[PDB]
Amino acid sequence: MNKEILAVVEAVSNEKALPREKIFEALESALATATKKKYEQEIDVRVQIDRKSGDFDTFRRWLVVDEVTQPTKEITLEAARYEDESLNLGDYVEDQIESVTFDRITTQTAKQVIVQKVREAERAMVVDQFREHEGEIITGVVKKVNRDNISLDLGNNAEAVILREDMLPRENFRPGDRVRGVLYSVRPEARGAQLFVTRSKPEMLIELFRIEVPEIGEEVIEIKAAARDPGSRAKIAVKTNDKRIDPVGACVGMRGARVQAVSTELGGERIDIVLWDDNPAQFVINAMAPADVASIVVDEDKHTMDIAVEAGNLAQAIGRNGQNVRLASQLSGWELNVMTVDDLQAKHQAEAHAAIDTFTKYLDIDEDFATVLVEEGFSTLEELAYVPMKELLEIEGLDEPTVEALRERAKNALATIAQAQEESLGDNKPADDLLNLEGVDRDLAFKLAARGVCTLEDLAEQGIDDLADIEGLTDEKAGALIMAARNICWFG
Amino acid sequence: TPEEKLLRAIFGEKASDVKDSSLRVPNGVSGTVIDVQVFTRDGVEKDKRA
Amino acid sequence: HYIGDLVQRTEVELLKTPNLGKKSLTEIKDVLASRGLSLGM
Repeated sequence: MNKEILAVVEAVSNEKALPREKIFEALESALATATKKKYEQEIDVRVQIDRKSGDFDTFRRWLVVDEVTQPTKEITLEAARYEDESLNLGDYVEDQIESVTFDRITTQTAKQVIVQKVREAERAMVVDQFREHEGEIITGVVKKVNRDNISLDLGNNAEAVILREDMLPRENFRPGDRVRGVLYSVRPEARGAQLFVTRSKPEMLIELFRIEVPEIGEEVIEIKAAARDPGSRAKIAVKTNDKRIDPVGACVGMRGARVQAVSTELGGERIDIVLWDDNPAQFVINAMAPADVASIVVDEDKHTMDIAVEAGNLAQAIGRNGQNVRLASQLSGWELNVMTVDDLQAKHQAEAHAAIDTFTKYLDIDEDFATVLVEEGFSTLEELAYVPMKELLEIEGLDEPTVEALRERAKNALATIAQAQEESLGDNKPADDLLNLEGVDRDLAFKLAARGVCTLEDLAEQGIDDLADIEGLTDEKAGALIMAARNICWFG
Repeated sequence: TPEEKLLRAIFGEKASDVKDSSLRVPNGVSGTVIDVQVFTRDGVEKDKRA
Repeated sequence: HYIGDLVQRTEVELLKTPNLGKKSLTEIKDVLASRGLSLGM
């Protein structure tokens, strides 16, 4: 009984990483609340449990305060110091009170307070205690399978959840099955499942490789990127700083044994392992494996890459439903356009012809001179308008006067487009008319003006129904713009 | 829900996980209790009403 | 739905409604006035 009380408190601390002191403070508060419930008159109670015997004394607590608002629970500092001169503001004055008999009522109150720290909070405590598992591949037993989630038991009253999106598409779990997964998020749902576990996200692949490949766990090989189509195919990019180690060979292992162990845990998912390169073009060539790349053209401004392949390799480069190009694009971060060598040449010829037509039309130059500008790498009027004068002067046959004239023509061509944007659309002239209505860009102002709504007054006179057919204008956005127009025209 | 393993700290006994319930009686009849008999097998502690 | 709902709304509230122009607001006032009712009762 005496030692049993202390042993029980220690068992609560061990159950869900709690403290003997924190368990006692809570039992004291539980017993105070149980005694206050029994007491008809609501009076503050202070319970103190002896930490060696498990015996407990109950008081009529009197919160020492400066100004008494509740005479049944509060006492003035002057009155408290009349009984004990050592008391300060915030201390408690006591009164010999009969301790509540520990019936199954108090037992239910106190054990629930202890369960609030050793059952619900035990879930959160165990997740935190296992700092490695929180982030790495925790192992759980399937407790319950629902339509939308799987509840895992991790032990120690910790429950985790795998959501339907967090499962592999072909996995079928039964109650009692053992499941591995990455703990990717810890929230605050102590009562229930605060732990979120994934098998579908890329982190599951990374951590499986960390466990199966010692050289990744020892930080000798680094995984730089991972792209994944869960239960079908993945790509990982690996780098090493040690020139004596082949990072691809280390991740594959003897006869593919390591990559096959990871693939088997992922339900037969195909894993491609590629060498990370610091050159984006070389890295994309590696990411496109097993398809052979013939040439790459990089568009840095659009963050896109055109990949030419032999006509025989086109189907392999795209992959089933575009899976290979999509995984390569997700792994590189680049948008990847896969075409034949013939199609790439036809695209470049069409772009060169469109650039020549644009330059001939807007710069008042001959086709021969427009061709020289495109051969020197100029494709846009913006490049010609803004590029450093030194690069334009490196072109054979350009003098400083001709470069200045070409730049002035390029800027004026753009100023002619800006004049239309200002008036015809609504960037300056109609910005204070058709686009005055708050929630209308230059494009919307021109769409309004195409319906005969040319002024802020014309917009204030419209109904939502009159504007409902304008592409990009929702009824709510139409209503907001009409009200903004009315506020300016009728209430300004 | 309230783990009755921490009972040793509060209640005592051992573990009150056993369903606590007081034998309550059914309905259909009113009345007035006129006479109560209590018989005790010898050796058992007589309570205060016996 | 009812005339009693319409009569409680203010003119400023009706102008916030979708597809409600100044012309339709004047029509509603003229019709309510023909029945001896006003907006905002």
